[PDB]
Amino acid sequence: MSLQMVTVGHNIALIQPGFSLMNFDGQVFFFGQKGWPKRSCPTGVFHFDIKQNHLKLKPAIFSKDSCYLPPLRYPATCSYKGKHQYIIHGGKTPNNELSDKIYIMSVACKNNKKVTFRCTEKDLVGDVPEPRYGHSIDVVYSRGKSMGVLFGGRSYMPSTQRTTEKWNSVADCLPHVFLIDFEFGCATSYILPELQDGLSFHVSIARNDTVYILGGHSLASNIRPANLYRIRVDLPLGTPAVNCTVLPGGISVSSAILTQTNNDEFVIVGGYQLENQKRMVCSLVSLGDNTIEISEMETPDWTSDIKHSKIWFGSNMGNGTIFLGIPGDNKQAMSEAFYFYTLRCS
Amino acid sequence: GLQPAVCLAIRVNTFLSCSQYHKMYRTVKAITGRQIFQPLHALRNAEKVLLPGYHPFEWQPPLKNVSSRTDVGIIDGLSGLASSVDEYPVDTIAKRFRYDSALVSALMDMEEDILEGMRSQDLDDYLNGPFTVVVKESCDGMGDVSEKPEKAVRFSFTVMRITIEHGSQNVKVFEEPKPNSELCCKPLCLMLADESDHETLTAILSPLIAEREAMKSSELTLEMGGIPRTFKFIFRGTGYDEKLVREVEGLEASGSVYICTLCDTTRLEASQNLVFHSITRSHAENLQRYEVWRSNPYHESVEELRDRVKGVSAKPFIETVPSIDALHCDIGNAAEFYKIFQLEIGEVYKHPNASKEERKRWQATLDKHLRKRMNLKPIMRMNGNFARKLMTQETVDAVCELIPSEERHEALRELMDLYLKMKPVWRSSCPAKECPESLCQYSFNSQRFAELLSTKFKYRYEGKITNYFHKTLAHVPEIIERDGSIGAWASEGNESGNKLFRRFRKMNARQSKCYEMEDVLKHHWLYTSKYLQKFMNAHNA
DNA sequence: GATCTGGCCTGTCTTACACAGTGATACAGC
DNA sequence: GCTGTATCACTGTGTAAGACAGGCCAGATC
Ligand SMILES: [Ca+2]
Ligand SMILES: [Ca+2]
Ligand SMILES: [Zn+2]
Repeated sequence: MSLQMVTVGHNIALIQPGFSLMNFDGQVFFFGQKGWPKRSCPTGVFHFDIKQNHLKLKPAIFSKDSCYLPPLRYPATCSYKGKHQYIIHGGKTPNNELSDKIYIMSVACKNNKKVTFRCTEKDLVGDVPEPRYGHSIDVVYSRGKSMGVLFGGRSYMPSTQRTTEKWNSVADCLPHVFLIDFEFGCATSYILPELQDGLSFHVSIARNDTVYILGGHSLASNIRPANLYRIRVDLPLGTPAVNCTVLPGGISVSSAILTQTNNDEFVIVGGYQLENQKRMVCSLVSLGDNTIEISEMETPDWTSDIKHSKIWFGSNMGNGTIFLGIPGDNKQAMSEAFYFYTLRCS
Repeated sequence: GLQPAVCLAIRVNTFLSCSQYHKMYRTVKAITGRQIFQPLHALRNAEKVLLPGYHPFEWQPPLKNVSSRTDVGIIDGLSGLASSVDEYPVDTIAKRFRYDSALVSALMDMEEDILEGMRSQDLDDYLNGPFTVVVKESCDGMGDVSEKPEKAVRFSFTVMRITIEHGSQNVKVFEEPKPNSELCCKPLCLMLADESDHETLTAILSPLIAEREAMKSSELTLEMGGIPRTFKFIFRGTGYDEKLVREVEGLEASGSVYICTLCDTTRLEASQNLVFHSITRSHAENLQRYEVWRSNPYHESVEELRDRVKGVSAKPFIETVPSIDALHCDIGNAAEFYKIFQLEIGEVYKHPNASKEERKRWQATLDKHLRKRMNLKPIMRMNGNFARKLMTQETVDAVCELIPSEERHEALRELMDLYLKMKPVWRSSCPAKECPESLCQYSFNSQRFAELLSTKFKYRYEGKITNYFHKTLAHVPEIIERDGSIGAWASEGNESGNKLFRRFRKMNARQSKCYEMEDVLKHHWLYTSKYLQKFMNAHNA
């Protein structure tokens, strides 16, 4: 319950809602700038550090071998901590295409705290999904082995119903589950019976053999249900197997923000209860080996603009630290583009 | 009594209200007994013929990804983009037609003109040949349009040349008399957004690009004067300033080391090799070169990668023709030699590294002196009137009388007559016939300018040079060989249309910020028809 | 303790951005 | 003498972002 107001560097303009914050080695990096990459910072990914509530988005460079990647605007990221690296997939490019590539994002070198990145375009082979955004992907383990489980968000209309008065219309993707191996990048889809509706902007937790999915919006029904889903996954040497279970007692919040404040104990912060009612409360989800549950924290205090703005956005910095953004009222003394806040929960 | 069409051309073409016209009508009808102006609802039913969305038409083949209906009106510009609190925030309002349904009314309003062209060019009026229609597209941000800022972009097109392939050759069935004027570029979409807010700009302009790529391999059959006729199209998007071609074709920003949107050169190299280039930047080469940026197949570092990809860093999404603007070229040249007048007041070839106070004095004495000689108005942003007025021999001979030394007199007079010798062959709308001899002398006419810059002006033009001067020297004898005309392929109409937006905005609106962008589009469509402009030459015909 | 580079800041240089439109008057035909 | 155009003298500032080059400087390095 520790709110703190932040000031900005010289270029606030590289912010946009739906960014991506990557935590490598305590260092924080920013990816998903507004617009195409400028000439002063050609990779469009930044050493994002903050000293005394003042942040310095310094540019980060790439390796000899990397493949420069476009700034996605709602991708799916996960933490392959097996060296330490991240996996980026999906999102929405600046030209509002939907990508469907795999981006392996790792540290190439770091000399005198000057980082050097390497990302590689891992391509998907086999039962690929459609390109989509608002989806989520977790890494998972079983029996000395590991996989990537991907649950869908929303996407465009298919290539036959694309009429140019609904050319930017969107629908929920199919409730499938996509199992991905990254040793060859092979993709296997799976139809699963307990999942019926398309879901978007949801929360995915990977407790090391089982992924729990809470929240998210169903667009085709235009509600945000309070259903969480526990998915058990296991791979033998032959064909792997999945399982779904419905555990009652969830919360009806779309696009919340997650971080890990304790081991086997995660924490979600304020999103959207309804289309007019944002989620003001904030929760500590106490996980478990088999049984998990969700409790409230002691309601962190906000300020006037946060209790006054219609929207917010942000992500986590990785080390128990939430970054939030606010539009700010335009009918004022030429007010700034966005205001910024940090939440700390100790 | 009157037609509904003549009084429609009245109420549009002199900007009366929805209610002042009722006053004029009721006073005329009360005084002179007989009604002379048609009433309101009888005017409104006569609007619907001239709007898009009235006539049957079909395509061969039926168009991929396009709805096949013929009864579309004004459609919402978001193309059904969801604007929900859960996803990305948008706040722009945009309105548009489709692209086929606009071209239908654009061809059917000039029906009498193409029929009379068929008469005057000695052909069958009962002909149904495969016409080719050349359409020029234009787009510009026209921002700071508020009232007691906010920006706005119109994307617009122009029917320019209708040509049949009769027998063994082609004939110009219809040609536009004044290409780059404000009343013959028709509004197609308009939005309230920044011209560099790249997300929302792409999100609105991508449907029209989809429809444009759709109708590049089909035919339109349309009942044109009794019998049906068939049209195929050729699009050239040309109406772009340097910023928009530099942006949406996906180059670096305008201050790049790589300058030309047509060839590939650097300013530390362009200042020595002046005229040996060509056009070496397509749209497809640009797209695949973005792809070879994104893959990095050789694994080289960033500074020589950008050497190899020649400064592409983005995915282009609008096919343009690589071609100069005519207006902004002249404005850039004008402001350049105005600044070189300001510099040559100081005579800084004698003493370099002058102070940043005496330059303001050089500006002040330039403005006061040229207000004394030729009465130029002291302004900052060079408009079109200032651009036309600065490039006279009288002003350069006046400041020649101001400057002390003798070699600067020849150095400025000879340069001014060389530049004015170069000017109209791009300034003209058909310079292939209007001044067709200096058009052939242009090579010597340009390289003399180049050599006297590199020799007698090498104090400044040994290192950096600016952008538009490279375009003037390097390209336009090849642009006349490719496309022919120059000034017809400009955005002067689109650049002039912006005042009409403001006048329509504060004289015809319903104050809802959603119908407000309907009715300005409807009125701007009703303006630029040639069916109504034919009535406003009745006192000339 | 010398001696280095990249970090930041100026600091110029490039493209865009509002002049068109109104009463009065004056000439050219008619 | 009448009318239809053609001038005519008025009006309004310096921004807004963004690329590229040196100058400096300041802690890192040998
Ligand atoms: Ca422009
Ligand atoms: Ca303009
Ligand atoms: Zn060139």
